[PDB]
Amino acid sequence: KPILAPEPLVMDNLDSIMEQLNTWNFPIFDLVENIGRKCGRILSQVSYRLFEDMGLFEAFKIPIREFMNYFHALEIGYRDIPYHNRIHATDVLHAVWYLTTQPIPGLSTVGYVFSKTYNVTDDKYGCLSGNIPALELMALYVAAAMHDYDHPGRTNAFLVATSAPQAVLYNDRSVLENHHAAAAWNLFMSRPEYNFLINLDHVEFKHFRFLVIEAILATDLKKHFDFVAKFNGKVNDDVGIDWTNENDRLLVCQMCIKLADINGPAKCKELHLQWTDGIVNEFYEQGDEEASLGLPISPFMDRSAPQLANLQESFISHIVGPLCNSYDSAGLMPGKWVERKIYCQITQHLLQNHKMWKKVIEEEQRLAGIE
Amino acid sequence: KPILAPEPLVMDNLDSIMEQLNTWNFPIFDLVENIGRKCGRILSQVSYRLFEDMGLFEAFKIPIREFMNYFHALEIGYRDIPYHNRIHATDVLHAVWYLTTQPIPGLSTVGYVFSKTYNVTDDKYGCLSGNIPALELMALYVAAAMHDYDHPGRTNAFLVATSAPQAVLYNDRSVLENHHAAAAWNLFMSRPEYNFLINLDHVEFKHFRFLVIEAILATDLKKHFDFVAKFNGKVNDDVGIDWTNENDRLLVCQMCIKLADINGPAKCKELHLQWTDGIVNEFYEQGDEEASLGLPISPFMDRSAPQLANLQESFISHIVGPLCNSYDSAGLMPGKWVERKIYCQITQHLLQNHKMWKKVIEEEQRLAGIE
Amino acid sequence: NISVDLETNYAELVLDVGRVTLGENSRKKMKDCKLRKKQNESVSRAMCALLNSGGGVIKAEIENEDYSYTKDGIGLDLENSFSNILLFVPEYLDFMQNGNYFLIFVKSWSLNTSGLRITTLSSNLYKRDITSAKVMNATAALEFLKDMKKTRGRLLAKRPCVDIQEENNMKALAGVFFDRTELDRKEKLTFTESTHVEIKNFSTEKLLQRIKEILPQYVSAFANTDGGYLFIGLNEDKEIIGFKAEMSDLDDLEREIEKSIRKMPVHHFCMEKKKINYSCKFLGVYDKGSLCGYVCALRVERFCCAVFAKEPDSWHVKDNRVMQLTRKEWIQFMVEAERITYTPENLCRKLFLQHEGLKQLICEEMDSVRKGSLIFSRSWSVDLGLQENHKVLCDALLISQDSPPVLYTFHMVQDEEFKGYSTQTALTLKQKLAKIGGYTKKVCVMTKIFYLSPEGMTSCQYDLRSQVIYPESYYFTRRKYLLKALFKALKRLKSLRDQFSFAENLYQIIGI
Amino acid sequence: NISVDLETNYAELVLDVGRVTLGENSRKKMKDCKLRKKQNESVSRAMCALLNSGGGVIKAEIENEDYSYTKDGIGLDLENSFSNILLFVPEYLDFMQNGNYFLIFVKSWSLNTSGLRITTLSSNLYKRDITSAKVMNATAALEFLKDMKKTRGRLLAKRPCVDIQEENNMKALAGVFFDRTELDRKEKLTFTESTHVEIKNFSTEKLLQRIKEILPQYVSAFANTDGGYLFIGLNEDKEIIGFKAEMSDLDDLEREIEKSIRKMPVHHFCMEKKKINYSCKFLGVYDKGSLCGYVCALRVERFCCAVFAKEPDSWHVKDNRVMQLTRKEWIQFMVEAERITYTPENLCRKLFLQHEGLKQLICEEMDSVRKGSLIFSRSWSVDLGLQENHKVLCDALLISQDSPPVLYTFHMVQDEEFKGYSTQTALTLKQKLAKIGGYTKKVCVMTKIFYLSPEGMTSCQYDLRSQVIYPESYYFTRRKYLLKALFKALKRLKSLRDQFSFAENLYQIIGI
Ligand SMILES: [C][C]N([C][C])C1=[C][C]=C(C2=N[N]C(=O)[C][C]2[C])[C]=C1N([O])=O
Ligand SMILES: [C][C]N([C][C])C1=[C][C]=C(C2=N[N]C(=O)[C][C]2[C])[C]=C1N([O])=O
Ligand SMILES: [Mg+2]
Ligand SMILES: [Mg+2]
Ligand SMILES: [Mn+2]
Ligand SMILES: [Mn+2]
Ligand SMILES: [Zn+2]
Ligand SMILES: [Zn+2]
Repeated sequence: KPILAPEPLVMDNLDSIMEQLNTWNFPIFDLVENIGRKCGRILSQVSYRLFEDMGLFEAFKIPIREFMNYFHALEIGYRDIPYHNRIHATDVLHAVWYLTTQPIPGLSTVGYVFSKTYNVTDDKYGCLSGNIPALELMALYVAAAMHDYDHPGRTNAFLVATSAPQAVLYNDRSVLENHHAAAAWNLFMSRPEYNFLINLDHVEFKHFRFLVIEAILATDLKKHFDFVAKFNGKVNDDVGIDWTNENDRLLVCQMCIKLADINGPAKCKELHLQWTDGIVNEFYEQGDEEASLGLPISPFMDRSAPQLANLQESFISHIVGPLCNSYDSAGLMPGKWVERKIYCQITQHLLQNHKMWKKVIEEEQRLAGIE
Repeated sequence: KPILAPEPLVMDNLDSIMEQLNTWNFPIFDLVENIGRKCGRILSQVSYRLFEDMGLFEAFKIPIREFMNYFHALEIGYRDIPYHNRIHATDVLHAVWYLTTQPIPGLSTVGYVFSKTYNVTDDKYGCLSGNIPALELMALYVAAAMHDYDHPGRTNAFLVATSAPQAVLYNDRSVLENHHAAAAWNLFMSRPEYNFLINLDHVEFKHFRFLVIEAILATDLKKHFDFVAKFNGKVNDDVGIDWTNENDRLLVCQMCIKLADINGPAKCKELHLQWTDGIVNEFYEQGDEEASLGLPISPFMDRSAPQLANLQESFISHIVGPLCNSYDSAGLMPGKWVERKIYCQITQHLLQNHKMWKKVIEEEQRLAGIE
Repeated sequence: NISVDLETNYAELVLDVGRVTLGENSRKKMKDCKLRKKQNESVSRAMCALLNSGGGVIKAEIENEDYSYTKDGIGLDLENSFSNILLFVPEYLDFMQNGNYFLIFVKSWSLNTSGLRITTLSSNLYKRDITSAKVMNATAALEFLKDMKKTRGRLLAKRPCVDIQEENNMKALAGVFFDRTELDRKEKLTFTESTHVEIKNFSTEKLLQRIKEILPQYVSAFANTDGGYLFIGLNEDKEIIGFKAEMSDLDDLEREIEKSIRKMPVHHFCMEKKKINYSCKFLGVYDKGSLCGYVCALRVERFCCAVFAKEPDSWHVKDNRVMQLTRKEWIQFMVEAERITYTPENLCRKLFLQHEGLKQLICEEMDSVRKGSLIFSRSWSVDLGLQENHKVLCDALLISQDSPPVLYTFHMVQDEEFKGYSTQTALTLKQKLAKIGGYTKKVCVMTKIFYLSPEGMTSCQYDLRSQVIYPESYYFTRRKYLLKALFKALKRLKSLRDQFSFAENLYQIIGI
Repeated sequence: NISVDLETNYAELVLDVGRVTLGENSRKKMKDCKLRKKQNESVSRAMCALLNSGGGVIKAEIENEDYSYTKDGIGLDLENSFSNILLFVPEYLDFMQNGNYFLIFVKSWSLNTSGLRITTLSSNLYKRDITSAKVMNATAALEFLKDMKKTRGRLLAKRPCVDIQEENNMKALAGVFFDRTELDRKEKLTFTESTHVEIKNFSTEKLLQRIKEILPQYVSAFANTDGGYLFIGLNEDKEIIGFKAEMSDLDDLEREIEKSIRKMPVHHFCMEKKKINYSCKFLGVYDKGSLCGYVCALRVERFCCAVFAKEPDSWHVKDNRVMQLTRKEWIQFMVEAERITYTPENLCRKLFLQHEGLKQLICEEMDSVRKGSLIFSRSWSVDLGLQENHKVLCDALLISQDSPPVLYTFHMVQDEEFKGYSTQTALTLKQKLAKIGGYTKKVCVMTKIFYLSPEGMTSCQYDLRSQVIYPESYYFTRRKYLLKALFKALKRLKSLRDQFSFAENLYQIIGI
């Protein structure tokens, strides 16, 4: 039973909203409402728009039919859980596209692929698409589309503690990420109609698969500090980032996908609050399952005593904060020149959200102390 | 359909040959002939003898019935392939027991478990059993019993190149070792009758599982040089090996299981030749499968043009040689004082086998040059 | 003659070096050069001990009267010694004339790019700089020792027939000269000094005295570089002169040489321990058919490992005593590589609920602090590895950017004084921060002692800051680096349980 | 006045430093001290260049007649310079008197525990050792530069009212003295020299000459340590004397000071480039109501980054020219971290099948070798990064334990000479082994050139070993370490394809 894509591959009614694909605060939920929750074609349409903008369809002679069929199957694979659904995959794909394509102040540029929304005439800006080969960029985009495939709505710790079959299968080593990559590649290789990489040679296909698997496995938060330390050590080196080195480019792509996977706190207030609501709903479901199983309820997963503000503040200060700081210090953070200083929307939004959470925590503590 | 062990748990007819379990050149094939190839109870009987010698049955209150049932199921799991069969598992278990228990000259000793064949009165010798806790030793023995479980007779490279389902499942990352560990633990957790660790608490069971998985995954030869480099760096440090550190003990256990997995060249001439014949038969079967599939025949796997001597010489000089040298330099190699110098049977056997292979290679080259 | 001052109010090791003359003019005009050298040696030893023991203060009684630090200074020899010990004097040393005493505040030695773990006045390892024997500096000694440790210690080649001259020619000529049974007076040598040849002339009366003094350093240099020959009895122009002596004098000199060589410390990095292989010979000098004197020829073979002229001159403070580091310890150091936050929450809540006045006192104390972190413990002395004091209710450490760290001790005993306990705890905390913690800046720890009355009355019995004075550099500290050093020290002391409020919940969810 | 000798037969960089007087007595009796200092400077520059350029030979014409190296030696000043450059002279330097020339064989500088990547005669960075301005040694300069690079460059605290004296008192007194409009002759200062105060007395005639010379080093020291005040016109006893000058003389002196300060090299590790902030003032001295002279007061503010008195004195050899390292290159080096085997099998088989006499010649040459490795290439010059020579059939490198590495060049052209190509290839190979390869021992490369006749006749046209002579240390090499260094150099040169016979089959099976 092959899950073939709907006959209209391109939806014209979305052509307006896709025009806002060039801004960081993309109204993705409005796109979900426009497309419809039943069909769930958001990821396929967004991926098609991004591939057209890059031109990877003509660069690699990618067949449209196979690409659309496989991405529709990938959309179907995502479960209807509050956070790790196809909406999150679309958001991560849009974020990696934004990070790779949008101008970066002071980034020197060296086949290669450039977005149609980038101005090559200007010499004061650069983009990661001008330093990363097209094959690696396509691998990064595909991995971002596959980063959380078939997510069960549970964390790695819950699966390990409960001795879930997935945990036993992968020997309690990056259970979620390994499962996502394995399921995505099994789906890709299961049907001939999903093979949109038929025009790649044997060596290129192997390299693409390796890059996609590495990028997917980089999304694990258990190894987050390892990646952060490695990236900081590479950047602080006098040599710096070498774009002619395969390992350095792989590390840069892994950092980009890691930053895009937790980009929620770095958005505007409305998107950040909606993503926080989704993730805390998923946490509450996991905590209810833990209570049913008799295990002690994990922190922040108790619906009776929510700690949403504390969770968000800790996540921003410990996970998102250092990662964004390292990415900006490396010089890969998109921004604009102000007249010379650099203005970044992502960093400003992260600071504003962190201040909001600190204010909420202080207000809650004051209210508790009064009572 | 639980695979329950035969009603007689202990075989008396073997009690004589088990007396030779205290020597490195254990006639394992004679034991296979005595027991019988149909029943395949060699691994269970050898494991029972070793556990009785250590006393882990009384130390951890291990039930005999569950232990025997699970080890018989483990024996059944091993396939009848020329090399990676239950005979290899028994050999590796005997080798890890020999390395951990037999006296080591100059090794200082610090619950703990000592073998019944060790003289504690003498102060000039030590054993790894006196510095490694009983739980870690049991984990090492179980991992050695599980190191190559359900081996398909094919290398990691063959599985990756042919896009085997096991390779896709584990994302081309230690396919064989991950499969072995996952299958062994799934078999252990599948039936209540195989749970011989019921007397361990929750934390101890988790630590035991972690140690077993780490030891099993250490057996991969793709990461052999990584482990060798890490061990050399730890040993050459002025601090040296710290037996009070969990990480150092885990590394020592991993090195022991790695050395025991390739102990074949370190044995006497007859055992080494038999193991070489088995491994080259497995290589020839793999090469025949590669030729059938149309892939180019891998080196040393061409039955038409054998290179057995070259393969053995390369394996000894590149894999077994440096590993044995590092293990001996660390000071963990068993031996005896000669009157003060240290005599090691393992190193002498390895040198003799390497010289034999060099002589064979020189003779073959001379014969080829004459023609 | 260096003693640890136990009567000082400072929360650090104070070493008293006795009366020291200060001032450039005063020190350059000292009649007794021996006394000046002794004072310099005492100050240098105290500075080295403080550098190796976590920093402290050197207190010296100003011997000369009417001495003003601003008008007179310190002294050229003392400054030269400080420069020899420390690459950057202002980074480690502060000077203060307090009344009749002179205080040298010494920061702890910190590991840097040079790789040195300790400071040494003189490694007493000599090498051959073509013609001279020089004592290896800290970097040279470090390189030599590490190279020997790494390698477990340390025929002819056909060449074209070309008339060339090398050091091997001088070595061969010296060897031939060594084997001569007798010598003729007023004959010129065919060789000169080189890496393997040293030639010295000594008087008969001073020969015995100088053998015990200068022979060890030349023997160490030869055994360390390539071996060689030492010839005593030859003047500047390489003419054979010798020294007049009797057979009994020759025997006594040979015995003295043997004792001096066997007294030299030797450290072996190899499996086979060996002695210093030397050969001493006396060659008669004949002038007009009569014996004039004797020439002493000493052949020192190349040594496998380090040879010391004396024990290495490195010092530290242990058990309140200034002790010179033993050779084994010195070798091991050289060759072997290495708002307001209230934490922990549970302990703070328990202390505030059990004692109501404690919370009010803490609020009153912290109202004057712009930003900082306050860490409570049942006994900060235990966390530093010292003995527990059960009379102390709790201890509090305050780390702020505008002020040096302050340790708050609280007690319920009205008639007992806890000055010594708090001072020792602060001293140990400073030492742990400097050495184990890794803090690389000048740091001082103040103490405040409070009595908690059962009715809730709080009184400040002892305030260290108002009774001691430091250079301004000690009053400004880096809060983030202080917290990092404290975290590292607590982790290495196996006393880090809940001092830092890490997000355990978040890491537990993630699995880290 | 140092030139690369292109007429030498050695396969290494030979630097000719001209006529040099040698011998201890000869050099100590040189009437012209300027000539002796110039010769010492030339030898030191050549040695530094060879150390930084992969090693080589310093060839010096022996100026003095009847000079014997064995009888006379080298010279105290030269040995002191060598000791200053190198911690262990015997490890790097070999001396040989060949006829009328003196050869100093210099090994390449190797990275060691000190962390130095290059050798410097003088970093020209000065610091303040309490009262003196001293040029930072290599280790001190390394630490200073790394500390500044790591940090992108570099109010009052309440204290108890205790009458104390510190360096801040001297600095404040000097600052007050700086702002005085006029001074009185023969009055005593209330302060003395310190980390922030320097006082010098200069004559009127020599003032202009010494401003261009000694002012840069004191300005560098002040800008590097903490800033300070320099006072010119005060005698030893701190009495105000001054120097007599006119207004035009004052203007000229101020212009000279400004030019000297602006000439000083400055390197910035920060984002905001800054100039040296200095203030020069002239204070009149009045005696009995009349103007005696002027006192020059120079206030140098603390600088954010490194200040050089002169360009760093580091040299190397580039494009066959001895060039001083630029400030940027020196800073980058300081602060930025770093039987017989016939391989490859395919190329050896092809060469032996195409040319039958080549195999016989190789067998004849290798019959005298106990054990070693022979590596063949189409052109070893290409693998080292040089231009290809199409006339050369192939090159062979022989690495053996009993002999130095030998490069075998084979050619089919009877009437052409390949001495220069082979010599350049051997020189480049030695340099790559020493620097890129990481070989830390003395190494020399010999060359042998053979003509392969079409009929199979082989003749040895050129044999380097029989025409040049080295110290014995160069004739014994470590085969395993040579192979490791060659492997590392080939890997870093992107020319490692099949030189080493690794078990690719075994690694391919394993998957490595
Ligand atoms: C499954 C990963 N993870 C649970 C451990 C997680 C997912 C999403 C968010 C999250 N929080 N806030 C948002 O704004 C949306 C996303 C980024 C946080 C976590 N986390 O580590 O707790
Ligand atoms: C499956 C591991 N491996 C194949 C890559 C392998 C197994 C066994 C032996 C082997 N060879 N010789 C013997 O004596 C028996 C065993 C140790 C060698 C290899 N190998 O790496 O080629
Ligand atoms: Mg994920
Ligand atoms: Mg295996
Ligand atoms: Mn994700
Ligand atoms: Mn195995
Ligand atoms: Zn020794
Ligand atoms: Zn600057």
